[PDB]
Amino acid sequence: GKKSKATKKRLAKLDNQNSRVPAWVMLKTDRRNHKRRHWRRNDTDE
Amino acid sequence: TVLHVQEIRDMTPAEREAELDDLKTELLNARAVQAAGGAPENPGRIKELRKAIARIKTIQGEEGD
Amino acid sequence: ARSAYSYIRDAWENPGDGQLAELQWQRQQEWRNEGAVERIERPTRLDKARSQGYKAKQGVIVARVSVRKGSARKRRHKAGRRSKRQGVTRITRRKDIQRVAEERASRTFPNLRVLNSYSVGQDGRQKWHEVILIDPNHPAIQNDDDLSWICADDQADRVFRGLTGAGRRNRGLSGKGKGSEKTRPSLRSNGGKA
Amino acid sequence: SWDVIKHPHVTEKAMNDMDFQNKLQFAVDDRASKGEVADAVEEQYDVTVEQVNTQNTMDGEKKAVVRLSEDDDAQEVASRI
Amino acid sequence: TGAGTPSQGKKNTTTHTKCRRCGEKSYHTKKKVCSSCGFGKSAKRRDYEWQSKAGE
RNA sequence: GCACGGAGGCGAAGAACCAUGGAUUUCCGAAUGAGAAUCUCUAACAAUUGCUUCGCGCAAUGAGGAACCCCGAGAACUGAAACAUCUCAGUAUCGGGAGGAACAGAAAACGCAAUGUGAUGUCGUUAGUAACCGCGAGUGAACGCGAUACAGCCCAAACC
RNA sequence: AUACAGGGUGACAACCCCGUACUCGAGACCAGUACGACGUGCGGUAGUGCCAGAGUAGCGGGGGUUGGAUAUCCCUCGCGA
RNA sequence: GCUUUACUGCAGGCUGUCGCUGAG
Ligand SMILES: [Cl-]
Ligand SMILES: [Cl-]
Ligand SMILES: [K+]
Ligand SMILES: [Mg+2]
Ligand SMILES: [Mg+2]
Ligand SMILES: [Mg+2]
Ligand SMILES: [Mg+2]
Ligand SMILES: [Mg+2]
Ligand SMILES: [Mg+2]
Ligand SMILES: [Mg+2]
Ligand SMILES: [Mg+2]
Ligand SMILES: [Mg+2]
Ligand SMILES: [Mg+2]
Ligand code: NA
Ligand code: NA
Ligand code: NA
Ligand code: NA
Ligand code: NA
Ligand code: NA
Ligand code: NA
Ligand code: NA
Ligand code: NA
Ligand code: NA
Ligand code: NA
Ligand code: NA
Ligand code: NA
Ligand SMILES: [Sr+2]
Ligand SMILES: [Sr+2]
Ligand SMILES: [Sr+2]
Ligand SMILES: [Sr+2]
Ligand SMILES: [Sr+2]
Ligand SMILES: [Sr+2]
Ligand SMILES: [Sr+2]
Ligand SMILES: [Sr+2]
Ligand SMILES: [Sr+2]
Ligand SMILES: [Sr+2]
Repeated sequence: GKKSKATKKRLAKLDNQNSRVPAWVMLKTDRRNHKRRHWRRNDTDE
Repeated sequence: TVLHVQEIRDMTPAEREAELDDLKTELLNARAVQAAGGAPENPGRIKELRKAIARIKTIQGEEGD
Repeated sequence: ARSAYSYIRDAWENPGDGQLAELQWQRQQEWRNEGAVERIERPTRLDKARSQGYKAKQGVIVARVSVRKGSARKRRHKAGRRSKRQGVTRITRRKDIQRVAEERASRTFPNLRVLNSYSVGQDGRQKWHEVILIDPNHPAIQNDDDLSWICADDQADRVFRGLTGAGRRNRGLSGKGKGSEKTRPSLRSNGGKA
Repeated sequence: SWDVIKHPHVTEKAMNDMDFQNKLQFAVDDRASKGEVADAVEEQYDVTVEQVNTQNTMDGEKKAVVRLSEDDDAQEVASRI
Repeated sequence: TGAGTPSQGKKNTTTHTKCRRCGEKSYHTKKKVCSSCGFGKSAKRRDYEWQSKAGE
């Protein structure tokens, strides 16, 4: 396909969100990115 | 911190602007050092610079420049 | 003595007789060539307009509107219906043509509010009414003792809520006693049976 | 009011462009044009910009590759920040 | 050719996309109409009383 | 900040925090210069109106809101032990529109017929009464009375 | 104790802490209302057929609706003081 | 769901009449 500038911005955001909960958040909260996505298993919008 | 609201108001319009550029630059260089993963940081300032700039910008509008 | 107005009035009691007859015959030819809503400089029935609230002032507008004559333009049922709800030809709508005309006029002039309206005839295929609309935002009107009431917020889009003289009559609110058990204070509050 | 230069983009590939081709790389505002990037850079480090190439990255930002004139030395500029 | 699995392979057309007005992936890029908020069809927001139980 | 980390910083130049007021407030969005899946292209109240200095100069409209409210459009399942009038029901749902509440409202009324009442909502009652109805199943008021709250006015015309 | 409502605090707490009774303060709503004041000027007699809202009141054809039955309300076509 | 000279209706078509609609 061909992505527009906006599409690309949205895709990029999705990539960023798709990361781990920083280790320090674990300690601070004394003990999961519920939105972890996989390119294959999942399907983004648009 | 180091820069207070009183001080800011005591500057002339030309000084606040000169101070504004001086601040923006320090910030830019901080972000540059942060980009290079440099550790000579002092996270507090990077935070303080942003506020100072908002303060000068807030004063500039209050005084009419 | 009789006012000049009484003469316009008396002429319109028999629009099919005298000079008025010839005028209408002439006019309608031009009206049939005009659009659905034509703003006009002066009322055709001055006595009636002044009687209904019209004034020769800034903020007062008059518009003639034509509507197709006849019953409802209803679409026949595509799904199951008991004989009773299959009719299509003799069913008429619940709003009279004068009311349909007031609403079209008010849609054309979104910023104006309908004050009243009256009939100016019809031919075999359409009816014409003139509608008086007021500019609630013009100071000449905000300062008028006889019309400033129409500037209040709750008078906004008054015609679409039946607050017109034609609206109130069509809603069966004329009588104050017998026969108005289901019309007052509103058709809706009475379960829609009036 | 949004500024043009966000920060120096420093990576192995950036260093090469700096040592071998007198080019500096920056993360810039995606609304900035090549010309606005050249001007902004010249007025922040006092140098002459010869060419600017751009790319809207998969990080949602715009990356610019600024080549300086032979009179300026990328390495020295980058080294003063 | 079956209507099931074999016919699912021909599906590579894009129709519904992220909507500019409401944010849902319901903007039909062919009709240029959002099936969720009505964008492209009406200035008012798409809404219906049947989207909830009658007495609620 | 949630959030019980690490590092660092701010606070007696009285921070945090709270109240009130102000500043900033990207893009799409009624979305309004033209276009577009949130971006782009070359000065913009687009569109419909009113006034008009006839120039977008001054203004209005548009869209939102849990339900409530007003004006329009208006089913069927169902009940009648079938079913067509009737019923479900002016209900569900649809179109339009206002407000903080709406609507109604100062009698061409009532008609306990009177030597009587005296704008209008609403509440209790009148009453499942009168009235309707394959006179089947079912549908179903009003005047009055007791309360709540009370408030009456402005035009058109005559004469100027 | 005019405070024995409720909560917190390492277990059953009026007296450990927040509160609670009493008293006091502010904002919002009531309401730009009520009162008050400014102006305006109510009313009565005699005469005068000067004025007082038309497709209306009303009637008929066809529909819908209503408890409205001859006696509901409305739409529509025609006639019409 | 389908059929028809089943029951009852509804569109639609034909036809008369009134309005549009006037003068000799
Ligand atoms: Cl209106
Ligand atoms: Cl009585
Ligand atoms: K039925
Ligand atoms: Mg990665
Ligand atoms: Mg007067
Ligand atoms: Mg490129
Ligand atoms: Mg736009
Ligand atoms: Mg049955
Ligand atoms: Mg009510
Ligand atoms: Mg039976
Ligand atoms: Mg009923
Ligand atoms: Mg009665
Ligand atoms: Mg019925
Ligand atoms: Na995928
Ligand atoms: Na209007
Ligand atoms: Na960044
Ligand atoms: Na804000
Ligand atoms: Na505007
Ligand atoms: Na203009
Ligand atoms: Na049954
Ligand atoms: Na059956
Ligand atoms: Na029946
Ligand atoms: Na009594
Ligand atoms: Na009825
Ligand atoms: Na009739
Ligand atoms: Na079947
Ligand atoms: Sr797959
Ligand atoms: Sr409106
Ligand atoms: Sr990356
Ligand atoms: Sr085949
Ligand atoms: Sr196959
Ligand atoms: Sr395909
Ligand atoms: Sr459209
Ligand atoms: Sr809706
Ligand atoms: Sr009273
Ligand atoms: Sr009168």
